[PDB]
Amino acid sequence: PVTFGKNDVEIIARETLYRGFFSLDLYRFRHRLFNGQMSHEVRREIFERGHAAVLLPFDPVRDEVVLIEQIRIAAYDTSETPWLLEMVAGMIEEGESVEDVARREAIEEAGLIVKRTKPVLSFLASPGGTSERSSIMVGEVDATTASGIHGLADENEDIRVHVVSREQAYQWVEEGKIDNAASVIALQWLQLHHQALKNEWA
Amino acid sequence: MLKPDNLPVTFGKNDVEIIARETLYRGFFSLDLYRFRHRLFNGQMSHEVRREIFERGHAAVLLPFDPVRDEVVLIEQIRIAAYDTSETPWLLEMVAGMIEEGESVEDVARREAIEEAGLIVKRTKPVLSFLASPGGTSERSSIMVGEVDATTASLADENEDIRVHVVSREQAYQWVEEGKIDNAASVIALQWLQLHHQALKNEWA
Ligand SMILES: Nc1ncnc2c1ncn2[C@@H]1O[C@H](COP(=O)(O)OP(=O)(O)OC[C@H]2O[C@@H](O)[C@H](O)[C@@H]2O)[C@@H](O)[C@H]1O
Ligand SMILES: Nc1ncnc2c1ncn2[C@@H]1O[C@H](COP(=O)(O)OP(=O)(O)OC[C@H]2O[C@@H](O)[C@H](O)[C@@H]2O)[C@@H](O)[C@H]1O
Repeated sequence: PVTFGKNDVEIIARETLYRGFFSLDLYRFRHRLFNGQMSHEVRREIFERGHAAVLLPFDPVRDEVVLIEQIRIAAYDTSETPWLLEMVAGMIEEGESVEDVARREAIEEAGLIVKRTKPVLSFLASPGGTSERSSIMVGEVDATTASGIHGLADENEDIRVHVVSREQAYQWVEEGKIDNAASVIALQWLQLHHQALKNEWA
Repeated sequence: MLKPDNLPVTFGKNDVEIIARETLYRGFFSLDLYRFRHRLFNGQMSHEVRREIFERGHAAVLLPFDPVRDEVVLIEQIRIAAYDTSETPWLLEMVAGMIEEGESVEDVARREAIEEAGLIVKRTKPVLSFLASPGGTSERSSIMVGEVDATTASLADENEDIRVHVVSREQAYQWVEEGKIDNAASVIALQWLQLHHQALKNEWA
């Protein structure tokens, strides 16, 4: 498939245009064109924010999924409401493993203790403007135990847990009611492998 | 008065107030800071919360599908941001382009099919619109399936920056499973296609 590699690109320099909580960097490079020749110098504004771990809580016995509801204002301008239905997720820090961030966030966000876990897919959200990569895991859970609303809330992570059938959640994806990349991808994956996973677990 | 719209979540836009958006950095792509308050599930109202959001516009995505030959037309192109976490910055993607003012998702998809892959799309069909990573970017991408004759492979206009690859639907999907195609729009598009190919082929028969 892909011909070219890292030796076919010369990164001239990287510069931080802005550095706050996240970073906005500028990549200046030259690369091979699809005719051999090397291009001129190209500039790219790249959003640097680290990488994420995602966990799809799936109850094989009940054939259910556990969703996380929390506000995401970046969704404001193009959605009817900023509050989205999502998967458990968290940023991967200094040498943490994807599985551990996923399992830890399952406790913090949904109050669930994941049992067996399995790798699904790893994707780049939008490779044209950000370096962010998200790695999905499917974790065996007991929907029956998820937490409820926090009396005293975490204001930068106020979550409401939703438990729904596997089919329901998938239909919402097709209907557009669930439309964040991690959820759409994980839920489509589940829809293509649910019987094999149900047979493997329990 | 008319009844309120239905929501699959607890709160709507009337439950959140945006104090302001200040520009942290300005370029054709910008990084802004949203300052806002919102109702909490416990029934109270939050203190000001601040978020850095990547403003980069929105994209139109086209999945080139030949239902008769059961093939898919991919596009190879360099994505430098994929560099630090990928074996090669050259990815296999879907036809895609930025949506401009007064342009529909379909018009962009159709225009992009021609200049990126030299394809002329016939019937189109909405697939899905998704938020790439809503916690830090506002970017929204709308996908469509474009009926195409895979034999119309092409050189295109941007053949020096983009190379087309015509493959079977099954090979495309197998590459998604193996991690050989891992960019969001392509993964979502191809999984949707693996779930609907028969109905779509019957429809476009
Ligand atoms: N970070 C950037 N900085 C400067 N120029 C850019 C950038 N991103 C794209 N461009 C330039 O513009 C051309 C394409 O611009 P767009 O219209 O934005 O289309 P595309 O780059 O393919 O973005 C669409 C697809 O990639 C994902 O990032 C996004 O989620 C969408 O699925 C490219 O050839 C490239 O040279
Ligand atoms: N835009 C932002 N600006 C400033 N602080 C932020 C922002 N986003 C998150 N934070 C801070 O970091 C914490 C979030 O940590 P994580 O749990 O790691 O982030 P998360 O919200 O889960 O975002 C990762 C998930 O959302 C998508 O953007 C991404 O694809 C991934 O699936 C929050 O408590 C908040 O204080």
